Amino acid sequence: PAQDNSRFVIRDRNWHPKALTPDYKTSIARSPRQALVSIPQSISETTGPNFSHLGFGAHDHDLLLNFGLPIGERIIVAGRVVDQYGKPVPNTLVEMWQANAGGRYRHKNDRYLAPLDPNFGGVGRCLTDSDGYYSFRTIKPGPYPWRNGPNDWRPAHIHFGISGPSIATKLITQLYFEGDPLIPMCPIVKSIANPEAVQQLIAKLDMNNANPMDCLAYRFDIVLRGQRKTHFE
Amino acid sequence: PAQDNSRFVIRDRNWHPKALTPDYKTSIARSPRQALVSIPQSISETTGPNFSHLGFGAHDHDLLLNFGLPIGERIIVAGRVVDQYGKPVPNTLVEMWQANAGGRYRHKNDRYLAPLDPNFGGVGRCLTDSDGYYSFRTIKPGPYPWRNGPNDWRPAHIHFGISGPSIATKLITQLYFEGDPLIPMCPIVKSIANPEAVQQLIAKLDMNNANPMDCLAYRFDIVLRGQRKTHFE
Amino acid sequence: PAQDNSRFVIRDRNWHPKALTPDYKTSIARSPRQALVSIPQSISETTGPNFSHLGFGAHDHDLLLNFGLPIGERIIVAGRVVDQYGKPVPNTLVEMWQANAGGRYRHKNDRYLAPLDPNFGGVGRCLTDSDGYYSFRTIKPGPYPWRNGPNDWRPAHIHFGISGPSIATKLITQLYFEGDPLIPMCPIVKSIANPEAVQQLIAKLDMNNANPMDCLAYRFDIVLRGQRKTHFE
Amino acid sequence: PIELLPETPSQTAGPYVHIGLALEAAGNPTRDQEIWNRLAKPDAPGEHILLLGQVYDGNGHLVRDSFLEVWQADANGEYQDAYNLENAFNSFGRTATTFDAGEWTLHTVKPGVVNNAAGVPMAPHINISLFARGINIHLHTRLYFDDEAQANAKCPVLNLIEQPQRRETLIAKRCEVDGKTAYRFDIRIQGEGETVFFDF
Amino acid sequence: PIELLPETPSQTAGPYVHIGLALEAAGNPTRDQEIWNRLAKPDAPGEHILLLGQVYDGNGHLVRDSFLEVWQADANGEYQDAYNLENAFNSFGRTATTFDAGEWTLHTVKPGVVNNAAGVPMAPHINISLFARGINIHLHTRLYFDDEAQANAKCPVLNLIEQPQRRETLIAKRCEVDGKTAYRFDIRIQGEGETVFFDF
Amino acid sequence: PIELLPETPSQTAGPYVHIGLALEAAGNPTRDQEIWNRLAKPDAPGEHILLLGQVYDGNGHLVRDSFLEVWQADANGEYQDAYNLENAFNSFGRTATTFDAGEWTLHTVKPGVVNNAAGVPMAPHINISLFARGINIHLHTRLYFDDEAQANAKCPVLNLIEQPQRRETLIAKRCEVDGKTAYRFDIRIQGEGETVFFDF
Amino acid sequence: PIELLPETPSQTAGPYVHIGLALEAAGNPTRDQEIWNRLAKPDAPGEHILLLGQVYDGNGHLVRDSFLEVWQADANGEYQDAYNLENAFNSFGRTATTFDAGEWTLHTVKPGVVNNAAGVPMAPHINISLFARGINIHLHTRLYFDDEAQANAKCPVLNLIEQPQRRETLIAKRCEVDGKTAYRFDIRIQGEGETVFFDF
Ligand SMILES: O=C(O)c1cc[n+]([O-])c(O)c1
Ligand SMILES: O=C(O)c1cc[n+]([O-])c(O)c1
Ligand SMILES: O=C(O)c1cc[n+]([O-])c(O)c1
Ligand SMILES: O=C(O)c1cc[n+]([O-])c(O)c1
Ligand SMILES: [Fe+3]
Ligand SMILES: [Fe+3]
Ligand SMILES: [Fe+3]
Ligand SMILES: [Fe+3]
Repeated sequence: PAQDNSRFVIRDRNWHPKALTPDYKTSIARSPRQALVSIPQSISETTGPNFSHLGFGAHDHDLLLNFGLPIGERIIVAGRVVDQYGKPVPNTLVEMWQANAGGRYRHKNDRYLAPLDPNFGGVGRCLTDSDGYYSFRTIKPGPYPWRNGPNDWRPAHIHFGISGPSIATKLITQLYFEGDPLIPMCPIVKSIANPEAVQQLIAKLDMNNANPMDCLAYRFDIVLRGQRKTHFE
Repeated sequence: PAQDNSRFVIRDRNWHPKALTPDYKTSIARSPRQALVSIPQSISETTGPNFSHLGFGAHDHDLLLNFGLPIGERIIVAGRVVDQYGKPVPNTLVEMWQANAGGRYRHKNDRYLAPLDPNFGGVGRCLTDSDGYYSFRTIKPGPYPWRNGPNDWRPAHIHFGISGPSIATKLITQLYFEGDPLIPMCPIVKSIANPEAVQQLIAKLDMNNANPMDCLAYRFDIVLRGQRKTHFE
Repeated sequence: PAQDNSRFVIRDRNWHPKALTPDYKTSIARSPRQALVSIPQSISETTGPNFSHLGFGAHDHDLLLNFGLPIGERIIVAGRVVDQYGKPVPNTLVEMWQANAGGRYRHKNDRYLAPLDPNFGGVGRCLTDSDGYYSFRTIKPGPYPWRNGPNDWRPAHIHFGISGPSIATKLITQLYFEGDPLIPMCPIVKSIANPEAVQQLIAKLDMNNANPMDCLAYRFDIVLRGQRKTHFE
Repeated sequence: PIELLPETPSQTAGPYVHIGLALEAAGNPTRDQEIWNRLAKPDAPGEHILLLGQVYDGNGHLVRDSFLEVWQADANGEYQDAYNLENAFNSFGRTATTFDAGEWTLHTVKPGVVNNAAGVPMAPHINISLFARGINIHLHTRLYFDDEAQANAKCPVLNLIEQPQRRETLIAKRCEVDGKTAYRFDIRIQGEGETVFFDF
Repeated sequence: PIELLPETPSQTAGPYVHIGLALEAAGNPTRDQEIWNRLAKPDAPGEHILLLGQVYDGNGHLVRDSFLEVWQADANGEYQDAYNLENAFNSFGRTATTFDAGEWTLHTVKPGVVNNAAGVPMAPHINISLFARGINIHLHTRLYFDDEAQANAKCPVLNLIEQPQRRETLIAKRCEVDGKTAYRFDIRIQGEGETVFFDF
Repeated sequence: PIELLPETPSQTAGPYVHIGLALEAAGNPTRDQEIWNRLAKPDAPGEHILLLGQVYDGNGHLVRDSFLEVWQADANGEYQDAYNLENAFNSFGRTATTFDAGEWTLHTVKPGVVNNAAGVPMAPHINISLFARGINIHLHTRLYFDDEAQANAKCPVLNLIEQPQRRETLIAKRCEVDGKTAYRFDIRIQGEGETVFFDF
Repeated sequence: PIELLPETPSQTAGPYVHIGLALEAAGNPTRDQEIWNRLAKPDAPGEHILLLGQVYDGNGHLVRDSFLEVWQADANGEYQDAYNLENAFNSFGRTATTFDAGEWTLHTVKPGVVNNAAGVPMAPHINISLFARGINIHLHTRLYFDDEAQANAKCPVLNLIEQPQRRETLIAKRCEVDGKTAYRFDIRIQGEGETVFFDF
């Protein structure tokens, strides 16, 4: 079984978005009013599932083939998963989901008038390698209008979920594309108070990773809570 | 018939791109080596066709309907045509052409591996109104790899052609999208030496013109050579 | 035999000197007028020779001993060869040639009036180690007059040739010495448009690697094209 | 002071979370292997239980787009981290609330006891992470069982909750679903009877 | 000094110009009304002629993706600016070179004489704008006729070209295509026999 | 965007390049092991050939201080990267032009066919890098054989050169030297008949 | 992005708003023509009704210094924008709550049906803007009638409110005052039963 041999750097709750961020409407009624109760780390929190044995399909990470070819800007999204100490996070589960080129999601509840792409699903999963590297191949999603304010549009973005070594490191985030003018206008993006934190969410154009005459590439590194050994406990 | 009653501000050939811009390969062999011969304006140059009577179709300016619905980011591209003096250019012909959401053009010669969109043609034309306003509805084109350097990608762009009042004002240009990180890397964009001139080519996000829950909008104004009356000739 | 497993980052032809740089007189007739033709990387370009079995003599990298003692400033030139990703390039061939303490080459065609040094040849070779490190022992070359403009002087320099993993990485360059006032006046140096690029060609004094009461040292690191594994091809 | 690299900021999971982490619910085709709500196979040691609940917002309305992740010890109080569909029991699972009634369910076994870092036993518990649209950063909670009153009273974690009335929000109520042992654990995100959520 | 608003910079038309300005060539369906290469209808006054040419790059190779716009006076030396497909004659037209042989053609009438701003007559001429990939800003030229030698010699515009040998680049050579009057006007963009291009 | 460390900038090899890379030519004593112009030992398999050529500047004058490096597959379409003076065949070699007549020579075998990244076979070819004073960054080119017309016509590489006339600048002309198979490959750096140079 | 001139920022109407917009209420002499609470002249067509209600703060206390403005269609589903004291019906009116009991009243007619931008009919409704001290920017809401359940169930507007329970806060309850048809519409600004407020 898993064992309690690690401690994780305490989360900085002023870096992450706060629970109540009124401009993002839904958060009003979906935010606790009582303070979170701080508890010491134990095996319950310092352990988590290892996905090394899940049976991954051949195109689990290739959105171009996992669902013709989809219409849109062919891109590769690649990056590394490291911890706060700069240490790679090997054999970790990276899952992603996004809209199509037009901003339509392949989900029951999506009523946006832009059409579905017959050759596009929107889901990918990849286990990072020994160096903490992951990569996916997909199409760049389009902006998506949503019922927040009367004229609110989400910047193009890809939803990401990363497991890490324990339930303590587990994270759900969103990637944004370098230069998108909608970024600074999004109430969800703005849930994050430090402009410096926002920058961590922006995937950078990566010409070095692009496939000439084929597809472009974006670089997106993810930092998980720092893992240290217990001492003097 | 047309009459010689106007003079046009002389073009600033240092503002426009030069003929020979070696990084853009094709220009090497397609640029004159002899100096352009300056000639005085006459009726031949100060006149041009009026397109007021061309028979425009109902969806000539609506790329969403002029060719299902196309897949991609629904946008409205609108703006005004003025001259150097700030004077509107009414009843002028604005024509445009672009790639699909994936960067594929509907042209014989286009071999890019991204697929054609069955519901997308790529051509639009609009006559400006009394105030010099034009508008089109389309999908935002994707970046397009081309055989220039080994890894050259055109920023997403829409080709524009504007008639103006004479053959003297006639212009062919390209619109780029605000924030696109490929802009500063394009050898065609870089044919233009003044960074200030480059900015004139960038369409700005226009939230005020957007159709909530429907489509976004980009603003792109075009400035044609200034028209003055002849004096003391 | 060799295998097509890598891709090399496309070269930045605006970083390196361009072919035609008129102040460097000889480039006028020895530069192509047609644009280079871009081709996709194949096994032909992504492979190259491995010099690990070349039979190097014991003093191949020691110009003080490979040809009495040479007259001149005894120095060690050492550094490391890395790729653009900052990864060492082990067992790669580094070759160098240079003039004597007086600016005279041991070459037929050299008629400069400064005499040859009976104990100095001016050639060396070294295979980088596991860490990408190389080192030579020589004497500091003197500036050399050349028939470019009427009073042109090459700054003291050492010519370098580096193989790397493929013919795609192979490079020829020159090393310049920290603070030499001739650097900024040289037309060959000036062939490099970016002053930041010039800086990479300057060897820095390195007191740490010096042999007290014996010889000084200069550090010269070399960066070859970034190597990456192929993906989604 | 020393500063490490900043952790990547959290973002809400959004309303379409299902297309990525709960394919079936999304109404999409699933892959060969998927992480779902069945932690134990019938032949797994321990007391087989069914967990079920609803999630309420601050207005008393059901959150029908919520997504939950669970982490628990097996019946012998051991955390089985090597996730595998062949396993009789997996320590990890996922569930979501129905767009209809809005109830999540999980098929598992009552977890054994585990000790905190100071060597003190904790009452049997299931660790839960809640994700949904409107939730900027996932909420952490624990599910304890009303039938473990004695252990619950001595839990070093439960005891950290200052007000005893607040501790009760963490206790699942034992019941039976189609004459099978079940425990109901409703989560109140905000307001009256608001569930305790932790920071660790 | 006084500075006005800067004019929008030119950009090459690119290789796909046809999809936008020459639909047929693009290999695409055309609209009801299109601006093409037939300036005059059979019943139009004037001497009906066929114009044809090729465009060469600096290496002596055909530019098969070129796009051209023409502006000329009718037979009475008048500029007909009200473009209409019903017109017997339109002063404006468009043509392009074939991806095969790479020859453009235009069906028109020999233009009448027009006076410059100083009241001096100009030799009959067709104004041409050339666009293509590799051309940053369109090139301006004029087409004069070899059979108008007397008028050509007195042209105030032709006379502005310092070297007489250069003037010859602007003269179309009269010929016959299927026993019909035609004039060939080849454009050399760069090099030997490079065509004069104007700035106005 | 992501910016990597910049690559060290190229510099001309200069006029004295032989001192370092062509010891004999410089008229200096060589070392025990030198990389030279004989890729194949007389007993190497394949069709043994002799390559020779001149290099011309933009004025048509011979370039007598040029240095060349070659990379080619063996007769089996194989790249032999482990360089060793003992091998019967080496994929890599070096040559330079004479300060006299100014002609380089190489002794090798005709290369077998290799496939490009897409799996399409390329015509037999020798990759060449040219260095010399006045050349800031070395020039890349390929040598094809005129007796492989069939293959040359289908090469994915030759086929990337827009103009057919330019493809011809890469074809070596078969001949015979002392009843020995030879191919002459002249390089014109600039101007009329200028050789195709690559970027990769 | 394109930035337009910013709109002048809103400010609370303050406690003395009546001096400017409800002269009588302020207990001041009015002018010849005043915009008040009687939209329809007793002889106006349609079903004449009387509207009344209270406004409560977050503590459940009456808001006695509030000012309201209404916009509604006439009985034919028509907006009568040309305001005139002579018309039998005016689409616009003003009301305010009593410094005593604190109840507002309006005398009008039940509005006819109007279609939204998409062409779908909305249930009969009265648009309301609420102003008062403590209210920085006025609040928008709509008044629906409980006797039009059928229509209300299909309103595209009511249907935009996620939660059904919240839709109910917009429905006025039919009654009778002196054998006159009346509908009571209480506004709860904050808390329990808080009214739905719009942004448009
Ligand atoms: O929280 C939401 O409402 C929301 C809507 C749409 N998208 O795309 C999201 O990512 C989040
Ligand atoms: O000049 C070109 O080659 C070129 C290629 C592709 N696009 O899209 C352009 O606009 C221009
Ligand atoms: O290119 C040349 O002419 C030149 C002359 C002398 N040195 O020393 C060089 O390095 C280059
Ligand atoms: O909101 C208030 O209490 C207030 C009081 C007095 N004045 O003058 C205002 O304008 C507002
Ligand atoms: Fe989303
Ligand atoms: Fe284009
Ligand atoms: Fe030198
Ligand atoms: Fe006041």
